Amino acid sequence: GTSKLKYVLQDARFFLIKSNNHENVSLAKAKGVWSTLPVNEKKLNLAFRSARSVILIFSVRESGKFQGFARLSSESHHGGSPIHWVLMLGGVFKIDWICRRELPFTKSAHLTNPWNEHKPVKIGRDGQEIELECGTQLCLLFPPDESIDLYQVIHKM
Repeated sequence: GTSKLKYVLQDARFFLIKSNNHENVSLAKAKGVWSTLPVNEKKLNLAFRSARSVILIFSVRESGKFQGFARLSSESHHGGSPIHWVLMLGGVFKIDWICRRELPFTKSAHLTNPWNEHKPVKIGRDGQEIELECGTQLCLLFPPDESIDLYQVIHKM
């Protein structure tokens, strides 16, 4: 079903995450964590206090796809175990994955982002915010990830 998904996405905020390599997105998927440059870190922290859900939509550059999307479960924090990213970085955000499946850019060509000059939503710097309705429709385009139970995610909202 898509109903619990739509519930999680209600009045969420959305941010485009651009990764230069698959290694980091695979690490994020396995450990449920993300880290970013401080300009994006501050923006994500602000949004985390501002909305019921803050959704990160990941795309590896030159891959022609999105690799999934996740919901912030924490503000950034420092001092934990060091993640061996393939690389100045900010704190670590804890994330809950909502969909770990891919979506090719060819399937999102009809979605434009008003907060990036209405360019196709695939286009944007790392950290680009995606407007509410564009971001919702983008997440609904991903194939269902039947391995995730959103009941757990809903309780954190």
